[PDB]
Amino acid sequence: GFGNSRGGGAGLGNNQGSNMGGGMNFGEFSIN
Amino acid sequence: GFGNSRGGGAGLGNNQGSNMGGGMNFGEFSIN
Amino acid sequence: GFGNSRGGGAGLGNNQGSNMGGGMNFGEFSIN
Amino acid sequence: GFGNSRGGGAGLGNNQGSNMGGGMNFGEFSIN
Amino acid sequence: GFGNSRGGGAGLGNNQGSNMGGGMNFGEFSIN
Amino acid sequence: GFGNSRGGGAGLGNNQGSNMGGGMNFGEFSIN
Amino acid sequence: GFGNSRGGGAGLGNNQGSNMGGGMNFGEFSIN
Amino acid sequence: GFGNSRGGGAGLGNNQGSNMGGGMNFGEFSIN
Amino acid sequence: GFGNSRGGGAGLGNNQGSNMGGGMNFGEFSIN
Amino acid sequence: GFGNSRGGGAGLGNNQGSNMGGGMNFGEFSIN
Amino acid sequence: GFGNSRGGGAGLGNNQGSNMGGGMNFGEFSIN
Amino acid sequence: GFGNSRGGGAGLGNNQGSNMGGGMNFGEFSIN
Amino acid sequence: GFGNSRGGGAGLGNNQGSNMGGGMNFGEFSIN
Amino acid sequence: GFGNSRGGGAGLGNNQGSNMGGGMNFGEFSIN
Amino acid sequence: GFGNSRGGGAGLGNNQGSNMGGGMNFGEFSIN
Amino acid sequence: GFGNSRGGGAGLGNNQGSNMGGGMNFGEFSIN
Amino acid sequence: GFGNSRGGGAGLGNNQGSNMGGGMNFGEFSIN
Amino acid sequence: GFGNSRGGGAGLGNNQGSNMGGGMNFGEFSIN
Amino acid sequence: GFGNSRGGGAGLGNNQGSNMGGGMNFGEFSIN
Amino acid sequence: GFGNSRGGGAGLGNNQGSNMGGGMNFGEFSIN
Repeated sequence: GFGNSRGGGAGLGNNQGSNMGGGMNFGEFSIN
Repeated sequence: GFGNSRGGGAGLGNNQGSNMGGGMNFGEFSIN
Repeated sequence: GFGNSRGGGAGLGNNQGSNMGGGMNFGEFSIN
Repeated sequence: GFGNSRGGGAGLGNNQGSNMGGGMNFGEFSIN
Repeated sequence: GFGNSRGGGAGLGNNQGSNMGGGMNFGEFSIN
Repeated sequence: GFGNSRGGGAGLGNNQGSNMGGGMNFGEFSIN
Repeated sequence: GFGNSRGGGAGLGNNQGSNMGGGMNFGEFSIN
Repeated sequence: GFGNSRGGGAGLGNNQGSNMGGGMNFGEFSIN
Repeated sequence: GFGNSRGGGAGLGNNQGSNMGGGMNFGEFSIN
Repeated sequence: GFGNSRGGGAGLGNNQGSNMGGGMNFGEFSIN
Repeated sequence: GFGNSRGGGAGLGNNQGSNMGGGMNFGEFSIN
Repeated sequence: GFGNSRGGGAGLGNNQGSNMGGGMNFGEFSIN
Repeated sequence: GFGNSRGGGAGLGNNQGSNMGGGMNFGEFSIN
Repeated sequence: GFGNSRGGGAGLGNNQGSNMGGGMNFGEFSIN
Repeated sequence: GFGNSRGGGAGLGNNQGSNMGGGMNFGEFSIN
Repeated sequence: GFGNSRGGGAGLGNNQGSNMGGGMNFGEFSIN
Repeated sequence: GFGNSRGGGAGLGNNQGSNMGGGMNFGEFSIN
Repeated sequence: GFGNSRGGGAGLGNNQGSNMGGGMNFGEFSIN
Repeated sequence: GFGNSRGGGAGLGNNQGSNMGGGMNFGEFSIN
Repeated sequence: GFGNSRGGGAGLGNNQGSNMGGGMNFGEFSIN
């Protein structure tokens, strides 16, 4: 490939005043 | 490929004043 | 390909004052 | 291809004051 | 192809003051 | 199943400002 | 299952400002 | 299962400012 | 399981400013 | 399991400024 | 008000393979 | 107000393979 | 107010393979 | 206020393979 | 205020393989 | 002006794969 | 001005894979 | 000005894989 | 100015893999 | 100025793998 791009992963820009969790999978999970 | 783009992954721009979770899968899950 | 684009993944621009979760799959799930 | 585009994935622009979840699949699910 | 476009995926512009979920499939589901 | 979805449990944003008197049973259950 | 989702437990943002009197049973349970 | 998700337990942001009287049983349980 | 997720226990941000009277049982439990 | 996640115990940020009267049982437990 | 909703702002769900700009106002512009 | 919601701001869910800019106002502009 | 929500700001969920800028205002601009 | 939320600021979830800048204002600009 | 939240600032979740800068203001700029 | 916007300079994504021969003058300029 | 925006200079992603022959003048300039 | 923005100079990601022949003048300049 | 921004100089990620022949003048300059 | 920003000089990550022939003048300069 020359200059192409493939999106992946997980991202959260701004998280203000919140409860995040309680059984959460945030990210990239890969099995081969 | 020359300059093309393929979307993937997961992203959240702004999360303000919220509860996020309780059994949540946020991201990219791949199996081969 | 030269400059083409293929949409994928999942994205949420703005999430303000909400409950998001409770058994949610947010992202890209691929199996080969 | 030269400059063409193929839509895919899932996106939500603005989500304000809501409950989103409770058994929800939001994204791209592909199996080959 | 030269400059053509094929629509796909799923998108929601603005969602304000709502309950979205409870057994919902929002996105692109493909099997080959 | 592969990627389906099913709502369950208590719902989303129910009983909003609903003055009860009592005795109610709300959700997904079984009474013997 | 692979990547499906199911809501369960208590819901999302229920009973918002709901004046009760008592006795209620809320969620996913079983009473004997 | 591989990567699915299921809500459970108490919910998300429930009973917001809900004046109770008593006796309620909230969540995912069983009473004998 | 591989990478799934399940909510459980007490929830997220529940009972926000909720004047109780007493007697409530909240979470994921069992009463005999 | 490999890399999954499960919420448990008391929750996240519950009972925020909630005037109780007493008697409540909160979390993940069992009463005999 | 009790539970009502007023729509506003601007949101774009999915934008794939496009040129957006060149003198564009995208959002909410308010003067008092 | 009790539980109502007012939409505002600007959000873009997914932007893949594009040029965005060149004299663009994306957001909320308020003057009092 | 009790539990209401007002949308504002600017957020972009996913931006993959793009040029963003060249005279761009992305955010919240307020003058009093 | 009791539990309400006001959106603001600027956030970008995922930015992959891009040029961002060249005269860009990304954030919150306030004058009083 | 009791438990409310006001969004502000600027945040970028994931930035991979990019050029960011060349005359960029990323953050919060306030004058009183 | 307060918050308006005007496109200028070279455009967005022009001349995509356009075989020229020469001599062209492209943008916002003036030739004497 | 307060918070406006104007594109200028060379554009965004122009001339993508455009075989030239020569002589072109591209951008925002003036030739005497 | 207060917080405005203006693109300038060479652009963003221009001439991607563009076979030239020579002689071009690219950017924001003036030739006498 | 207070907090504005202006692109200038050479751009961002230009000429990616662009086979030249020679003679080009790139950036923000002036030739006499 | 107070806190503004201006790009200048050579750019960011330009000419990536660009086979030249010679003679080019790159950056922010002036030739007499």
